[PDB]
Amino acid sequence: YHERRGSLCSGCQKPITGRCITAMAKKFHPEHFVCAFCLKQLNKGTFKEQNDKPYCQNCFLKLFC
Ligand SMILES: [Zn+2]
Ligand SMILES: [Zn+2]
Repeated sequence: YHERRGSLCSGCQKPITGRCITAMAKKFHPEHFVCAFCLKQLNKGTFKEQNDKPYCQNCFLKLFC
């Protein structure tokens, strides 16, 4: 069986069995947590956020700078 809950991946509304990203309290499957700009892919390890949405540090560095 998985863990106790699994945390729903914001966007999937389904538990995250395995690694899990935690944004503004919103979770995301480590593969569904993408940049709210290019939507290519994203990781809390080095992402950024603006207007309440994720953005790769390179993106934020491109949008915010
Ligand atoms: Zn998901
Ligand atoms: Zn991006």
